[PDB]
Amino acid sequence: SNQAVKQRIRAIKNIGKITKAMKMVAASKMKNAQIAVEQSRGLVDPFVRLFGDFPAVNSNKSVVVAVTSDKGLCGGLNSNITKYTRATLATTESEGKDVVVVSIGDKGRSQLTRIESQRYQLAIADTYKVRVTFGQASLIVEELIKHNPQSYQILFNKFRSAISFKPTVATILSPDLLEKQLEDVTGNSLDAYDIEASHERSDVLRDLTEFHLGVTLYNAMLENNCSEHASRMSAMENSTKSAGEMLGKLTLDYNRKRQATITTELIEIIAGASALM
Amino acid sequence: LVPIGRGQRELIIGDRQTGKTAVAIDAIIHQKNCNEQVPKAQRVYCVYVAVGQKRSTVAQLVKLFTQTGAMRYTIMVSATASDAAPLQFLAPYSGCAMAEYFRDTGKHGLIIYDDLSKQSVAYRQMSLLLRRPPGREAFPG
Amino acid sequence: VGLSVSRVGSAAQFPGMKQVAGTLKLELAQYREVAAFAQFGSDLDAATQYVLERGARLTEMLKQKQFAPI
Amino acid sequence: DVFYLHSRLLERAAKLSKELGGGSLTAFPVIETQAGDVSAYIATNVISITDGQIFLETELFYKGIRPALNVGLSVSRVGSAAQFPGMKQVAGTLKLELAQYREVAAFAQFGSDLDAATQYVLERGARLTEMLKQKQFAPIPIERQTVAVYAATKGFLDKVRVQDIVAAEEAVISQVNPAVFKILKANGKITPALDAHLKAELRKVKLPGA
Amino acid sequence: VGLSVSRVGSAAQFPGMKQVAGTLKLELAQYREVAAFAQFGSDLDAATQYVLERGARLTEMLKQKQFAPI
Amino acid sequence: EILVTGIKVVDLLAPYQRGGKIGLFGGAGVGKTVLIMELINNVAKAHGGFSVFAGVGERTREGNDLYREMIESGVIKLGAERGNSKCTLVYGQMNEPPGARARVALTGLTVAEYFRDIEGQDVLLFVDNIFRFTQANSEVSALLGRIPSAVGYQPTLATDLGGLQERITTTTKGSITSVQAVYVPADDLTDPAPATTFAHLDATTVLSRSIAELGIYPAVDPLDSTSRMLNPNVIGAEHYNVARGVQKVLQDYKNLQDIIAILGMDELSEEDKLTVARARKIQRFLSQPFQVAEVFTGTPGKYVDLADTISGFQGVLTGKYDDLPEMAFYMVGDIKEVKEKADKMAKDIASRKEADNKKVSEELK
Amino acid sequence: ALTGLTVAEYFRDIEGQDVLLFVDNIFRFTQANSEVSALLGRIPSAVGYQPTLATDLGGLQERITTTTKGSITSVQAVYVPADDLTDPAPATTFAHLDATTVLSR
Amino acid sequence: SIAELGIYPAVDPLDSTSRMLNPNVIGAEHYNVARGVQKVLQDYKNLQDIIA
Amino acid sequence: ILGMDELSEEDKLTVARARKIQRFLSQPFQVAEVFTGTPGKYVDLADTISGF
Amino acid sequence: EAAAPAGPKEFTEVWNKKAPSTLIVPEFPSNYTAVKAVGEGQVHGDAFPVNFYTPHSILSQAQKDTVVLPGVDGYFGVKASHVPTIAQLKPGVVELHSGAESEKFFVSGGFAFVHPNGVTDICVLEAATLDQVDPAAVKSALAAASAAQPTDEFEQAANRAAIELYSALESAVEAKA
Ligand SMILES: Nc1ncnc2c1ncn2[C@@H]1O[C@H](COP(=O)(O)OP(=O)(O)OP(=O)(O)O)[C@@H](O)[C@H]1O
Ligand SMILES: Nc1ncnc2c1ncn2[C@@H]1O[C@H](COP(=O)(O)OP(=O)(O)O)[C@@H](O)[C@H]1O
Ligand SMILES: [Mg+2]
Ligand SMILES: [Mg+2]
Repeated sequence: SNQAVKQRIRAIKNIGKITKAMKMVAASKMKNAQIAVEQSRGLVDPFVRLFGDFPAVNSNKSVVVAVTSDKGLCGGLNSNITKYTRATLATTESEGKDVVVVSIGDKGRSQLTRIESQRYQLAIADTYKVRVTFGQASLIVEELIKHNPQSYQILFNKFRSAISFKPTVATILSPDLLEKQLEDVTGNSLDAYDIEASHERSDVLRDLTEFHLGVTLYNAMLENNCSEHASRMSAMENSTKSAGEMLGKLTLDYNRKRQATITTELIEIIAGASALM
Repeated sequence: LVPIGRGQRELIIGDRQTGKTAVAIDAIIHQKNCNEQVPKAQRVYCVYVAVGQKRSTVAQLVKLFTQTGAMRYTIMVSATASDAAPLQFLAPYSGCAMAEYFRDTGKHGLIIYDDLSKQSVAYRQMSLLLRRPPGREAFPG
Repeated sequence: VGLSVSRVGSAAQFPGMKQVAGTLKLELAQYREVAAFAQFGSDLDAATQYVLERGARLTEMLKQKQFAPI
Repeated sequence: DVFYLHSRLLERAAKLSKELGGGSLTAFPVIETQAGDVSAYIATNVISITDGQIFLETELFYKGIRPALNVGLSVSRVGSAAQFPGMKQVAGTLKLELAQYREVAAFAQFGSDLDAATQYVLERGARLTEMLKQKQFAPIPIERQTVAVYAATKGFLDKVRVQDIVAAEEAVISQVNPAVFKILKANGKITPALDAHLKAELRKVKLPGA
Repeated sequence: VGLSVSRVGSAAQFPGMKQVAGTLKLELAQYREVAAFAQFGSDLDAATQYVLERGARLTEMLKQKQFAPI
Repeated sequence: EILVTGIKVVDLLAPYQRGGKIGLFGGAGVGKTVLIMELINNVAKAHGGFSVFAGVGERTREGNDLYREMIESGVIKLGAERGNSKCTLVYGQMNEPPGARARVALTGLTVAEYFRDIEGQDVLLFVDNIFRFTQANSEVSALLGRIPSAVGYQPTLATDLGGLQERITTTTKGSITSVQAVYVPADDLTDPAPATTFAHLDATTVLSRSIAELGIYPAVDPLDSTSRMLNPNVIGAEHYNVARGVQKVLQDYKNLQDIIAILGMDELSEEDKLTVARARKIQRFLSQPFQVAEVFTGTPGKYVDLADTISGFQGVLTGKYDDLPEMAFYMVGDIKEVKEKADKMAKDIASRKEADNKKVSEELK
Repeated sequence: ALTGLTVAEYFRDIEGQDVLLFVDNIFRFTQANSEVSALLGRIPSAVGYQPTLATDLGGLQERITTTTKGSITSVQAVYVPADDLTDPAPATTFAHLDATTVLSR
Repeated sequence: SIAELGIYPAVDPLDSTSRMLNPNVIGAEHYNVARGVQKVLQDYKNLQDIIA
Repeated sequence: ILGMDELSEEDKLTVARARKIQRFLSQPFQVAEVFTGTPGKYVDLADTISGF
Repeated sequence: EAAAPAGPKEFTEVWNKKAPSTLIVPEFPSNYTAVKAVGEGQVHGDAFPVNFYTPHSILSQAQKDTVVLPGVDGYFGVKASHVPTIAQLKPGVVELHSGAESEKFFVSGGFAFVHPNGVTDICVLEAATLDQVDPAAVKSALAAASAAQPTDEFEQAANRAAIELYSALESAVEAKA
């Protein structure tokens, strides 16, 4: 009776303490993993300054990667990315082509194997378990060039600010398959560069697009990790204010039941004493 | 899950419109279904005590029992809501005295005191109007 | 099922049901054991997801209609 | 009989028939609640006696919104038939715009995110809210209320920032020529001859800020 | 510690304890407000982990066996 | 036998028996007079027999309103054509002393009992607030010299209410279809006066304060309203299965109500976010505009037939309307009118950018 | 508290001054009157306070006013039982308070 | 609560008390394993809320 | 949880005003100069309104 | 021939027609890139912008006047307007110059672009300056590298990379000027 609402008040009060702790844990994790995000932002732009940005290519085999998070209190992030993943995956599929869908983070595997299970070949988790490093992104990219696709769409949340996390799609073209061909206009746009490497340009572009896939995959999971912490910092803020509004309502209900209990027990005592007096 | 025994008192407790009467009715109907099968002394004779219920519900229940043939073994004691509070108070004892005939004479009885939460309210009415001092929720001691 | 008790327990039910009902009573305790851990979706090691359907099939087995005893 | 105490008192506030002089008696009982609890005994007694309610919220009152009328919970369905026409014309879209403004409550960018297509209803419901604020001991005639809310809800104060709608609506009342108030009170409705001169008067006033 | 009061207070304690316990109750209060973070794996900014280990050794400081006053 | 009222939540989830006692439980301002006026509007017109209205301790404003709205409806005719009137008003309203309010339900019952027993008719007995009978006996029993029972009521609550309510029956020679309003005293369904009268009803329609705070009218709680007609052997399995499915979805959304509060919808399973969206749909689809509520809302009334509700609630359950928005279901009659409101919501988000209406050359017109 | 009001009412009504009156714990005034009316055999009202709670408080709080000759101002220490502002003793006392000075730790 | 986990006898290990639970009475070796069981059970009772 | 460095200049100007506002609410009392030495201040209302 | 012009402007229409209209269009890394290759500028004389990059750090983003890079065909200096090149780098010392003063980072590999607008981009995985390397470890590491030669030629590819990097590092630490 009047004991259940008391322990329920205690439960909501400790949940509010827990979420206020988790909010500033995510605040500390966002504040330290922000400098790494801004440092990794430099290397992605010489390739898009060199190779450009060609999302709307016509490919025949394509690997689409959804960079999600691992822990599940992100508050509307991984659902946003699995929305954008099929929103751009249906946009670039009108040619009767092959698609391999890959997820980084097992909350992507909990959300993508029910929406595209026909095309889902790979699930990569435990990536943020200590930190993300370039050799880790390199191994993941080597698993992506295990298949031999013509393009790579990478879906992640760019850490724009501590409140805004723009979901982006980054595109990497296979060297011999589309990279020389999506630069062809009045000859070629890559012929202005004088190759100073060992072997021919079909291997320089191979090394460069493997490097470019690894670099944008490193920056993808790093930006997505910072936005995952920064959105968990806001979701736990909403959780504290919700478990504070709930505590403030349930305390008023407890005070009403408290006053009602004292009144009805006293009316029982007076009614039992007036029958004898 | 909660198997009854033959001399066991099992409480059917719940909130309103959750199916307490329904569990009791399936007990009585199943005893009709098994009485036509066992040799003459494993037969269970039911008594339904309907305290405080409205007279329409008792009419529906008698209609159901007589259309399923379960009224051959069932007594129904019916102290409805318009009856005086001593009749609702006393109808579980009347029904238990009717069903104790089968217990005392080697047969097997089964009794349902449907709305025993209403016999206590009728007893509280009698005891408060006989000016006995009230207690918890003004119930008697 | 957790709140409904009975004092006699065994020795006052069907023996054939007594063979097949203890493994239902304890398995529904396992099924209720995981219902407060089904709001997240982690689905630990095909155990907390296997009994999450096995007990859910048992509770559907225990449903029945009205005025129709078995 | 604490119900009968208030029921036999409030039933004497009647509108008599035409055989009995046609007189009337309006009642405003006042009920103080404890922590906004309207499930109290006496509060639920008098709610089930009186025709409408005027709920006043402590949250709005300590947010500067005075009169702090909870516009969702407050009703008056008997005097809704007896409304000033013209005010009835604009009050429909007034409380519909505030009704879809109450769907933007505590999640503009407080709750989860922002879609930012309903910024029009957000920055419109704010101006309708600060239109309805009013200071103490200064009651407004009804013809100057319906002109002020016509200027609010037709979009004639849509360009003004939220901080000076209190000055904008008193500038509307003081600057629009006082013939239209006499037309609106005597006709008792916004006639088709009157919305034209009203909209011609409402574009030629200097609303502050911006 | 947070709910135990003495309205006489520091006017009637040991003056050698009064200059040491004034630190003690302050950092015990600091430990009480940072009490959820003790159960966490992600360490915070070490102005809270410092008061966490300090308040833990201070609560273990004030333990006492029965019938052996000091 | 079923009595179709044309109200969606009443027809689907707790259907009314044609000769049974019907209770509308409410908490001071949730809408059990508007619901009983809509039941008079929908039921007492299509009924061929006589009606009685017992106004027991309600507003005299509403008594004059019902009298005038029955005179202009032709249900009450004044003067020489009085024999063609179909309704008898008996009024013991809340200005009367407690001895009058405690016995005026017996007057209304006696007028209905004459038409049941003697005339052999089918009667409708609307009692506005049968609670005030109990409350008036509670007022006079404090002075009769009795020891009070629980919350402050008389020790003879249940026998008083039972001796009144056992007279409102369908007998072998006539039927009284009685719709009673019950007031719950401080939004308390555990108060002894609602809890005593739950037992004398075939269909309870429990109205909720929080549902009305959502804006959903009539504010019928779908998981607190019951009926003895919700049974497959009386309404058929196609109605019973969709009613039990709607109740299952609404309960399975009620079980998520605090997780959605303290965590948000962002973390729920995608087999449960489907459940939450479907239940937010089928609890807007129980909303309905009334013909008696159109004077203070302006939206016209919607009578919905029973088969329309059963087909319209199969469709939201199976998933045939998962693409329509939630607010397309709010305050519409049928599942057809969801479709004409869903696309009208998509004209009006596109009609923002069509024209720039200016009015020229009318100053000389 | 009525003795203190009388000594202040001399300085108001006779001396013609602006008097302060410090009622230390108006709640203990309420609690003492609750005990008095319980000893006289009266039936308690809501949660257990006297039936005359509003009028026993108003007998004190209405003699603290400004008249034509002087005034009595009153700084009353308020205790709130069970951290409950809707408890009828602080709910009744707050109806008479014209200000509030909250001292924080 | 212990009996709803199927653990019988449903003795609350914390809420049970004895006068014999004293290191001078039953011995300090018994006393310390008793207090250690109660310590780990109270720590788990405090951790269940953050586990869920 | 973040720091005063990431604040706006107007979200540091309110901090710089509010700290000296809550310092300017302090006052040495005449009844404490018996044992705290600092003499007590009686502030008029006209000085208070202008000084804030 | 470019009759199929993919791009950020030409993904938007196929997205706005195929994808749902609730969503804003997803961003692209081109939207966060302020300086490009083909559109000229960025030299204004003897300066040219050098962006020396690692995955973990941004080592320089200022403007310089010459940078000498260890290409696979040997070292080569990049003046203010070099020819556009994509030069794969071997292990060696990248040397920046802004004038009289220079900073010398030893790199492990990578590439180095200079673009038709004169901006150059050095893209390496790990660049440690010569102060951070101790010479007693590179000698023993080359001794342990140029000794064990397994027949699995994946490991001899790794060994060739080892002896190349360590030898160029050892010649990079007696090459103080
Ligand atoms: N096993 C069942 N399956 C489906 N419906 C059922 C079942 N048992 C009961 N019901 C339905 O539930 C409703 C309530 O049943 P019942 O009258 O037995 O409950 P009760 O608790 O006795 O109610 P009351 O307190 O009003 O007497 C009935 O309308 C019945 O049709
Ligand atoms: N179906 C409805 N549609 C719109 N508004 C309603 C509806 N039912 C109730 N309300 C609102 O709730 C109020 C309750 O009125 P009423 O039925 O007289 O309450 P009570 O339940 O106390 O008799 C009405 O004034 C009306 O404004
Ligand atoms: Mg029953
Ligand atoms: Mg009413």
